[PDB]
Amino acid sequence: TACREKQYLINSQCCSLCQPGQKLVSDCTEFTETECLPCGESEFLDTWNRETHCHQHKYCDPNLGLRVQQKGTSETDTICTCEEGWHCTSEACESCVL
Amino acid sequence: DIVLTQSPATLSVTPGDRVSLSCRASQSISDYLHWYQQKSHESPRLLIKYASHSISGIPSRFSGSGSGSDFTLSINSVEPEDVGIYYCQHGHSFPWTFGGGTKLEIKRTVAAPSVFIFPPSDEQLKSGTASVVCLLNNFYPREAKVQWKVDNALQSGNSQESVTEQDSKDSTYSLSSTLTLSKADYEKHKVYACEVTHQGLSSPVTKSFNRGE
Amino acid sequence: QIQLVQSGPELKKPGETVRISCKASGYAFTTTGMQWVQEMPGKGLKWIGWINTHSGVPKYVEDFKGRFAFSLETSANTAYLQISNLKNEDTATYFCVRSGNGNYDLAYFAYWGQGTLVTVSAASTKGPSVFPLAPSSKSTSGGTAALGCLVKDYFPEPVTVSWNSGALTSGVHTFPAVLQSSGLYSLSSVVTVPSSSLGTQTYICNVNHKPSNTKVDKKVEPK
Repeated sequence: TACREKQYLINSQCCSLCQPGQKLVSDCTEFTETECLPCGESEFLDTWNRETHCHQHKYCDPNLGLRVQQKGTSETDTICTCEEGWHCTSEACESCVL
Repeated sequence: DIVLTQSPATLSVTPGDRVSLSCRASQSISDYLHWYQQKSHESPRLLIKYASHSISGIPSRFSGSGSGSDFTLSINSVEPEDVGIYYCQHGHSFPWTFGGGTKLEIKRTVAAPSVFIFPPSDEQLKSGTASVVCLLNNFYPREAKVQWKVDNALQSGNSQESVTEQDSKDSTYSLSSTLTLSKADYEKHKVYACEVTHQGLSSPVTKSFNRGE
Repeated sequence: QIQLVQSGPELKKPGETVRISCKASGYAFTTTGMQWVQEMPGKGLKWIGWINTHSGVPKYVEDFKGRFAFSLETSANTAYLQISNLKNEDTATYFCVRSGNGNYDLAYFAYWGQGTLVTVSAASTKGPSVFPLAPSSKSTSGGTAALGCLVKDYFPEPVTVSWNSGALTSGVHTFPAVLQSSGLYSLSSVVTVPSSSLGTQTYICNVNHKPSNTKVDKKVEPK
């Protein structure tokens, strides 16, 4: 049993998690550490994860008038800015208004 | 459901060449793309994981590239063994789909078939059926013509051909044509011949036998 | 290393059932979830879905759901797949697959089984008749003597043809089978040896038709 945090992945034994930006590809063995490969194009993971697939970045729909503040990394999502003429509807940032 | 379009459908290549087998998805599948090699009479073999990542045991030649919608499996220095069907398969959302396959055909110099004629067995005959076999061993290209003749009579529509796959060593095909008769029809004639007509042949080859000799 | 051994080839009449086994070895059976693939004669590959080798909970791909079903015997390191109310469209080769190393999704199939061919037919099994395709001794093409076996009138596919109990390997050509009018199959296995050996070396073809429990050994032989 047991398992130290940010490592805690336990299945017969204690494996480590994936650093944010990496996703799981193979479990660990009695004598092999976890797999983890870095998140693909358009994808990210901000957690020490035991996840198969990363998530797609936020988008920022221009049909709703959204710019991009920070183009997301494999570690952080895309920071969704609002139009350079329009104010954001709610504390970052789904609907935009005048 | 994702659609993995593998074009070209087939690709004839000489050895030593650089090769680039393509795969294009309907949606963007990010980096969730995998490559499989399936040789004849063998299960598939995983070559590439997550578009670019190398598999333990896969020859150095194979390497993959790509992101989102367009991906490419590249064979650096195509070998005669690399003759097979190549599949791409995704991971980015249930269910998982494979692709077309791109049949890789190794190119080689002309080669003439070795021709052989086999009379029907002592025992196959005690049954009541006569099967006469014509073997065309190790040749190139695949296209070849076999005509059977019984007492110089041109036989038509009583023989079946089956061709092998391209050899993993010498890039050649092989064929078996089998003329089938009643034991009665067999015993009623004497000269059995197959006339092979290949590009590697200057003049058609006619291997034959006379029954009861 | 890690190995996936499957069940023998089956033949079933339409509307019946069939179960294919898969015996995983070389790893901890419960650590890695088992998956299944369907290879269509000639055509492409379709992922049937997967099973959790720990919870036993399966995820089936929609088309396959309802007729196909994953079952496992942990104690034996054997996963199964049983096809209910067999349709003619189900005549295919079935593969059990593994990898990655977890009991999750993971689309990369690093380990494959040998395949299990299921034949859906109203026809019954017929054992092959093996016949010698005798060598000439006198007639030599490329300085080589050709000899073989005729694996006549058998059903269903497939047949295992080896030479000299696996010893003779190169220069062998086991042809693709041909289904005749009679509804039965027939193929020939040929091997090109040097003409000198026709006296000294004794050649044997080992034929095996698992669906009719037929195992034959013909002695080839010239004249």
